[PDB]
Amino acid sequence: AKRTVKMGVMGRYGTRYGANPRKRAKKLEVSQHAKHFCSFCGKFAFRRKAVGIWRCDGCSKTVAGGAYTLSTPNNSTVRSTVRRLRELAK
Amino acid sequence: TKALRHIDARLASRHEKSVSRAYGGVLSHDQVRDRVVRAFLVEEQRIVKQALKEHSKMKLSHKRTANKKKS
Amino acid sequence: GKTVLSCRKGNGSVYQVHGHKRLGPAKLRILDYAERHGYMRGVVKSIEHEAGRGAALARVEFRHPYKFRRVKELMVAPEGMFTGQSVFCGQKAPLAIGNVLPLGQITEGCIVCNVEAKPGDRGTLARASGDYCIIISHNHETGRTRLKLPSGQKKSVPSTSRAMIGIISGGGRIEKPVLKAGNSFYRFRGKRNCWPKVRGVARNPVEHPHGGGNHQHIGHPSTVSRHSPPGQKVGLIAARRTGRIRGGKAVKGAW
RNA sequence: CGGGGAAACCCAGGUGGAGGCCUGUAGCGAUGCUGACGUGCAAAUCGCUCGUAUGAUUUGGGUAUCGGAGCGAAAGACUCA
RNA sequence: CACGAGUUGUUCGGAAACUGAGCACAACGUUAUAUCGUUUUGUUAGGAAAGUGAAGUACUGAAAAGGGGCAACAGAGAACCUGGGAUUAUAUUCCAAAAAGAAAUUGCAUGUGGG
RNA sequence: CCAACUGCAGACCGUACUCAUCACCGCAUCAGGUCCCCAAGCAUAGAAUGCUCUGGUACAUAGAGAAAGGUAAACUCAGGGAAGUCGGCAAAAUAGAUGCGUAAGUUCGCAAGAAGCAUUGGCUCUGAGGGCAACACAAAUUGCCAACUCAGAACUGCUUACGGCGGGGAAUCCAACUGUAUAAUUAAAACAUAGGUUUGU
RNA sequence: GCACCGUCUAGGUUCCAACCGUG
RNA sequence: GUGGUAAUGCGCCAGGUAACAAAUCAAUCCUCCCACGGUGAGCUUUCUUUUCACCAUAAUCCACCUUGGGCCUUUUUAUCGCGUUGUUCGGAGCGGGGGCUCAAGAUUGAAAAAUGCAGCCAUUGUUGUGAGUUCUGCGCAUUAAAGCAAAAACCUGGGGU
Ligand SMILES: [Mg+2]
Ligand SMILES: [Mg+2]
Ligand SMILES: [Mg+2]
Ligand SMILES: [Mg+2]
Ligand SMILES: [Mg+2]
Ligand SMILES: [Mg+2]
Ligand SMILES: [Mg+2]
Ligand SMILES: [Mg+2]
Ligand SMILES: [Mg+2]
Ligand SMILES: [Mg+2]
Ligand SMILES: [Mg+2]
Ligand SMILES: [Mg+2]
Ligand SMILES: [Mg+2]
Ligand SMILES: [Mg+2]
Ligand SMILES: [Mg+2]
Ligand SMILES: [Mg+2]
Ligand SMILES: [Mg+2]
Ligand SMILES: [Mg+2]
Ligand SMILES: [Mg+2]
Ligand SMILES: [Mg+2]
Ligand SMILES: [Mg+2]
Ligand SMILES: [Mg+2]
Ligand SMILES: [Mg+2]
Ligand SMILES: [Mg+2]
Ligand SMILES: [Mg+2]
Ligand SMILES: [Mg+2]
Ligand SMILES: [Mg+2]
Ligand SMILES: [Mg+2]
Ligand SMILES: [Mg+2]
Ligand SMILES: [Mg+2]
Ligand code: NA
Ligand code: NA
Ligand code: NA
Ligand SMILES: [Zn+2]
Repeated sequence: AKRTVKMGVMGRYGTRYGANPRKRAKKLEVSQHAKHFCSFCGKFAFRRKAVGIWRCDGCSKTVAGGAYTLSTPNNSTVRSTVRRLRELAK
Repeated sequence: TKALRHIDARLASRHEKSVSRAYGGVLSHDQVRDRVVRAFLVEEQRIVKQALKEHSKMKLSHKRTANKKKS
Repeated sequence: GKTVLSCRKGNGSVYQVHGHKRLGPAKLRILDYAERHGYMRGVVKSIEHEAGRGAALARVEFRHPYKFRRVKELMVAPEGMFTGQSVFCGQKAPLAIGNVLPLGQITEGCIVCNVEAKPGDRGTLARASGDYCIIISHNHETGRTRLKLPSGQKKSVPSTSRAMIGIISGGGRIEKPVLKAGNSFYRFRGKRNCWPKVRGVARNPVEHPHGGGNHQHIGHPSTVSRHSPPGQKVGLIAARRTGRIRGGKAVKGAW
């Protein structure tokens, strides 16, 4: 059975700290504890150790970035921009 | 390799802490294999490019410079 | 009266940095002959976290230019760096995330981090997590590059200054509410002795300008002059305006 | 893992053991009796009752900051009655 | 209160011999005044702080950036165990050749085998 | 040159006793204060609380003994039940476990042990919950053995009977919450807090 | 004005040589 | 220096040990209880094949079954199989057949009965089951905007001597 109607992980806080702060923190908490996709391996294997550090469960890879998710939206834009500018250079 | 403390490690025989293979007691067998393969393949790949470059420079030696000559 | 807390903190004493668990300072490598004329290739060996800092650090291994040995560097890592990656530093280096180039070789519109204001200072601008600079334009007659800083100000630097390509890792750190006093306690445990904070109106007149009275209030304007002596300069120091900001929000700092 | 649904998802039974969570020892404190004592056992103690008790927790040794100075989750608190 | 006695270690704790939060001799600077400041973010000082193996009987003279030292009897480190009919009182410290006995470990020398 | 065997040698300081209702600090052999290790049996959820073998102790000035009035980590009280008092202060009171059952409000987590109803002893029985040994499908059976919990039945009894262990409900004011805090008359509505905003750079 | 201090180079091109280039 | 297809067995520079957290589940030594047996003592009007005590084995060495990890080689797996109390593993090699290693136990001996204990120159001399215990193993996923000291000393290799 479901055990909760919409509190999820934040059920550990009981009735403390207010509804909107709890709802805002829950979104980042779920992402921080999820398994993310490793493009080197081809499987869902990246876990966060400390803020900004992501380690693969099977292969020995460690990656930097994000603090609550593996990749931030600004970084993808930066990647495409860098690749296109380098394509112009070469 | 065994797990030995300070005096026991000092007083044990050498092969208690190593194996006869290269890098024995430092690297595992898969790491050793990968190093051997990588060394051979990279050296060969470098040789090919050096040869190609030298062959091109020798190609433009008795070519138009020594073929379409002018003095 | 007695000494005010903001002045007391300048003696050092129990308010210095908690540094025992930190690794060394984070810097680029030294601007030597190899970097001025060719390039150097290093390998990323590990990605780690240190207490007090939001960004991740990278240990990078190079070969020594003059001796038979290995040299380990500790840098602030950009987003996307991974263990086993090759890193190129020097004059002729390709445009890729993590490489280090002179500013005069990076095309306009590119996003950079770890920028040195003066050549050879090994990186001083755009280092906090998630931050970066934008390259605006070059000037070949005077050899100077224009940059847009994280604060929104513009700065001109010599075109021989170096910068890493990318964005500092660990971004988005401040968007999660803290919710608990204990979380703040653990956050400042790794930095220094500055929390919790007692309001000045809650103190007594002997130790703060705002203290005293039969109600909790400041009985005088809290905007103070730039020329006030220490112990008098508390409140809103040399403020150009106060109150809620409406419309465009201006760039802070000096002109 | 069972049942329902065209789908999106919904209902139910277990497993697991989170929390500046609850009751309660040791520990750390000190609400009420305006109790005892008030030439005291004691220049602040005793009894019962009571707060907290996985945390912004308690504690040994070492080390660092003082006299118009130090230190203070701020009472003009504390710096060998 | 008086008189007379009692504490035994190659291995137990410390030191010899680690590094920590830290301290501050030298050096340099400052002060009418050193009884002041700096001195671990790899590290003193406008700063010439290295005294050695090896080769060839002490001698002699190539390499090795970043002076000397202190700070933990709960961190690191550390080769020994039981039996005793062995005290008035000490004992993993004492016990005598059947050492009640059985070990481990460091230095330097013999010889036996191998280099 | 390399074990291993053998011979000789193995320096320095500490070591008694104490660690506390008499060996330390508090003017004292002062009901105060003072870090670490070992930790038995039965009841029971148990480092709660009560009693006990090993080890320890009978030391804290005593004897005789119905005044009034006191102190208590001491009890009862017909009928009434807060009329007492500034004020239910103090005392009484509730109570473990198991089944059923549970309102307004709500940040959906709670409120909640909400409130409330019922059972519980002793004795003699019954059922359920296991282990390992001996292409063909009821070894779907033979033997041996442990450890305790839960459920159901008959008979039989109460003087309601150790310890230990929440009283409950309806509302107003203040502060969001856990926390801190006038050592020796003030623990709060004060301070802190997460959250919000402004300033310098 | 003329001497002298006054010199060597990877590469790119067209045997030398020359023009570029600048360690 | 030398064996095995292999995992791996035998005679200046670079890494490693020192060196580091939670819970869960198993836990060894040791403690407690029970069953069976031997020795001493207690009670006995009666009853009690009874009640109580004891039944011990240090370091250091020799030789070489169980559990839990990592791996090799052969047969090549798939919607599917393997496994935990528990939040998972597999063509980057699952399962089966044979092996190689590491950790922790066990079992032989030596030491060692010549000792210790208890009745009295003689007797005795113990083997099984539950429960509790943090060593240890579950290898290095506790909150975390918290991510968990350092060095001496020592070990192995790469190079040349
Ligand atoms: Mg500092
Ligand atoms: Mg005040
Ligand atoms: Mg004033
Ligand atoms: Mg106010
Ligand atoms: Mg609590
Ligand atoms: Mg409690
Ligand atoms: Mg006041
Ligand atoms: Mg005397
Ligand atoms: Mg230091
Ligand atoms: Mg020094
Ligand atoms: Mg020392
Ligand atoms: Mg020690
Ligand atoms: Mg010793
Ligand atoms: Mg004695
Ligand atoms: Mg003694
Ligand atoms: Mg004691
Ligand atoms: Mg006393
Ligand atoms: Mg005294
Ligand atoms: Mg007790
Ligand atoms: Mg009534
Ligand atoms: Mg009345
Ligand atoms: Mg009246
Ligand atoms: Mg009362
Ligand atoms: Mg009830
Ligand atoms: Mg409050
Ligand atoms: Mg409170
Ligand atoms: Mg007070
Ligand atoms: Mg009070
Ligand atoms: Mg307030
Ligand atoms: Mg554990
Ligand atoms: Na009183
Ligand atoms: Na008890
Ligand atoms: Na009455
Ligand atoms: Zn991966």
